[PDB]
Amino acid sequence: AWRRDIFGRIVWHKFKQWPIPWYLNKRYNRRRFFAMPYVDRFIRLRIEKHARIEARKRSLQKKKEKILHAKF
Amino acid sequence: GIYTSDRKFVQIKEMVPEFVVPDLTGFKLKPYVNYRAPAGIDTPLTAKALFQETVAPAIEKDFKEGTFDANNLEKYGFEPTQEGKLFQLYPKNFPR
Amino acid sequence: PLHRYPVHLWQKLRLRQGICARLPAHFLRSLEEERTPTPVHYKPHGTKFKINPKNGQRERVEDVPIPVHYPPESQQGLWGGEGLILGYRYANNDKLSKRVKKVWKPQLFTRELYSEILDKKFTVTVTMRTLDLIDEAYGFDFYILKTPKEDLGSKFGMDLKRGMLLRLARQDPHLHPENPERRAAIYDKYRSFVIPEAEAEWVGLTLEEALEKQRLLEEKDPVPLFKVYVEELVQRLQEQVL
Amino acid sequence: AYEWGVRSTRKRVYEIPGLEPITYEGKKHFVPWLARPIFPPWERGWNDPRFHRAAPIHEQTLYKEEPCYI
Amino acid sequence: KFVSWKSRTKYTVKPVKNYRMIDFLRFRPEKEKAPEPFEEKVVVVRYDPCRSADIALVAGGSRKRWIIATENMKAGDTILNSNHIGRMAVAAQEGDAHPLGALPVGTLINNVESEPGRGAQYIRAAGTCGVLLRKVNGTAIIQLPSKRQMQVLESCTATVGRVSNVNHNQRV
Amino acid sequence: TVIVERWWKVPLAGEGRKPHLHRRHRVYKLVEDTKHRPKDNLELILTQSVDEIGVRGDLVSVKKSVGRNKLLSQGLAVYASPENRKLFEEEKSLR
RNA sequence: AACUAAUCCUAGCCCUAGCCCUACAAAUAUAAUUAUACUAUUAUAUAAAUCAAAACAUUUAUAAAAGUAUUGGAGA
RNA sequence: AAUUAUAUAACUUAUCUAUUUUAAGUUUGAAAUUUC
Repeated sequence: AWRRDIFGRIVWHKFKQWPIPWYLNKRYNRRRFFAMPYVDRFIRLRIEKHARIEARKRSLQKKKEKILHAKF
Repeated sequence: GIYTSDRKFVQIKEMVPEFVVPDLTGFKLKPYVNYRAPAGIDTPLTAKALFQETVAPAIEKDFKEGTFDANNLEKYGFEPTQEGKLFQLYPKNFPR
Repeated sequence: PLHRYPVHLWQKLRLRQGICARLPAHFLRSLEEERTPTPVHYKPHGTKFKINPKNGQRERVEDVPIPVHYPPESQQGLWGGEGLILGYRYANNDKLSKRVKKVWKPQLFTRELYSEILDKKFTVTVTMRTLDLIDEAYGFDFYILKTPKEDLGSKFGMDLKRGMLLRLARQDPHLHPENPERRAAIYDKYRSFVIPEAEAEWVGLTLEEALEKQRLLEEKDPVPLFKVYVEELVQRLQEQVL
Repeated sequence: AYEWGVRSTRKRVYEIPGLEPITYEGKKHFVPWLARPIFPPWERGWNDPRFHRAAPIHEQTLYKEEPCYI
Repeated sequence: KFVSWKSRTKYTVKPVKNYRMIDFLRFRPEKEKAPEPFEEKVVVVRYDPCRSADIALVAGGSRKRWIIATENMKAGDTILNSNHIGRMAVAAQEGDAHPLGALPVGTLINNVESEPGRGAQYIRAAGTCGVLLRKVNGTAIIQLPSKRQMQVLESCTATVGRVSNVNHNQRV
Repeated sequence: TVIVERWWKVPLAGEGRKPHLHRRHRVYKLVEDTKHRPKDNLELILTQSVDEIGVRGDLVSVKKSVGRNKLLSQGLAVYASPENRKLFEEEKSLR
């Protein structure tokens, strides 16, 4: 199933077979599938980082384009 | 195996894999194939293809005859549960 | 770059797309609609005009609502709009005097009220204003149902409203068990608040609860593709027979 | 000071009738923002000696009111 | 996550890795006895690492239990523990547990309990002795080491005599 | 109940804007607080008998918490809702 | 005409514009990345100060009307 | 030190509680201002 990690990302969680149920498994309950409140700042950074990646990519293409004009 | 009390190893026969080795006598398939043999275009099998090849003819004949009902869906190959089979399709409980 | 939509519009986009769009319209309307709470500690300005000091001319005036802090304990109780006011005070009500940090605490109490709809007596944190409001509402059950969420100012009261609304909606025999005749009177007495069952379920639900509820509603066991093909094959064959 | 009682200990939604509160049982994992589900007793399908508990003496068939001193 | 170190399941008089489990409820009815006055023998006066005063092993019937030692307890002494409120003065042997009703005014006492059944909590330190200031009917006045004079029911148990190391308060 | 008013007027933000609060706008004047005052009067019906404040069955106006802390808490008084009020008068009519 | 060295142009970047966003297996929060039970499971109060007032104390920004008026150790 | 010192804390009155016939004073001082 799809589950949210402590970092706020959504990732497919592969279920594991256990001899005991989840509610009786303290260690499985100890595993964290919840995101902390401070992750909101990180979420904004992730969106900004994605935009930054696109901006940097355009700069990389521009440098390649310079030689294309110079060569041709 | 399982380690019991007193730090003693106790091998479990059930958990020890048994290698099922096929009989290769009379088997004509070998590691390599002829260059004379034309290459095969990949046509992966799908649920639609499997259903069409095997299940469709049975239902088609039965539907025209009118002998179709929900209770007989298993007759055409539906499995209500995967329990009882050594190899369970989902959840996968068998190794390669 | 720069975000085309401001941060406040980001929430709107989520509400308009995804599982939020699939949420029931009645619940969405309840979430979307906002009703101002009834003033309790602040009154509107008596006069609508005053002399502007800077230009020496008469000018329109505005009302500044007093800041009031409502602790979460109020959401677990039934407060009549009262809340903790945190701020500064000037002794003797003259600005020339010393400023003292003061936290003003309304007198809080825990008392028991009988609910006809639920046929049970609930002991809850309450204030004197709520008790008067209950009398003004013509009963504790009426007060919960009649009062809006903002004026009610209680999550538990909304929880009571959800149960009361659902109970009235369903005509559930659970009301006043073994007294069917008494049950009818209560439903007739609170007939005004009868609503569809679906709407009553979502009354007072939190956003996290609502999202989980919709997820639970929309989650369905995967369809065996054998069944899907069987129905498709039968449907196509049936059409051919026609 | 002699302590009576172990010294170690020394220094709403559910109430609604006709509706069921949502719980993280569907999530299959604990989350603080959801109500704790009500779990029926678990059945392992087999008896584990490591987790087995001996029955009380009185429930034993061989239990006798008279005390036998050994 | 905090578990007290005094977590031994079974009360024992053998030193425990050593610490000896003390008993401050003097009149605990012992095995093979009715809830009536019973007598005990001071087996040995040992040293308690965790308490300033020295503990004397008091043994009676089928039960052996450590207790705080008074000023004159020595090995082989006889200690009586009575619940009955004596019509006349009850024979007083230092270290015996008797109701305050039985004892006469002026007798030095220790290991007293503020309330009946509370157990010994005061006058357990070295050289501490409680004076029975006054006695009236079912009420008595017990002076605790804190200098607080309190009035308690005669049912409260008090141990006669001062605590060991009689010169603890006189230490220079 | 507590009532407070800002000492310093907040500059008008116009028809459709929010004024920006400042430190001097954060100091407030207490026009009236029930805590400093003695308890205000409250209307209640005595459901029992209390010393020298009347007898059961009368309607008395008493200070809010003095009545609440003593009378209502002990059960001596009760709140007069319209539903029980009409029952009371009907019961009193039969009395 | 010699040694040590030097020579070069793209590696890439910067700002606006435009645009929101909705980009293998196996192992893992236990001791993270340890294929099955242990042990229940959990962030955050005005942002302050520095700084300016040549120190320091209330105080110190973070379309036109208009830098007009008021406010302010009437001073920054 | 001088001068104040409704931080608090106490008492008195309110306060809030029982019964029943924090605020305002004062005091300490968290401190404040200036001088030495």
